[PDB]
Amino acid sequence: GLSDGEWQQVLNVWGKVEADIAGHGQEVLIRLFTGHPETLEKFDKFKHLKTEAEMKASEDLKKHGTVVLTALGGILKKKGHHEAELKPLAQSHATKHKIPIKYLEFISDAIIHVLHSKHPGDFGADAQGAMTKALELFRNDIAAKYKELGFQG
Repeated sequence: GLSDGEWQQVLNVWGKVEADIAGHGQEVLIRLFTGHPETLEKFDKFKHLKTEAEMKASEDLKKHGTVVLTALGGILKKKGHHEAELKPLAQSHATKHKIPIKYLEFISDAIIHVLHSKHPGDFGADAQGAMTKALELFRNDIAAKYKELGFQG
């Protein structure tokens, strides 16, 4: 788990995200899709996006970014008491969306990258450590649910 102090860092960082949730979510998704093109293929509604310019110009992608980070934010605000939020998310992504767990590692790295890119010098080592632990906890709890389902992807 995270300590009190670690959760406080996570949620302080998350205030950065919340000041521009769509812009952060867009940049996270673009980072994921350009670094790991296999991820894009899982999105029927973004798989038409051929270039980063088109990605950056898609208003639906920005909208989706808000959906994604709102769901994550609400989970992080539970400080690990997230079973009801996180179970359905896990099950949806294993059964419907067919998303390998590995893709949660990719997006965790993307979030760290984007935070440094948008907040250079304002995402220090303690904050990074705390956010990394929270994203590990998130994916670890999703992986437990994937194991229940047998789901590899």
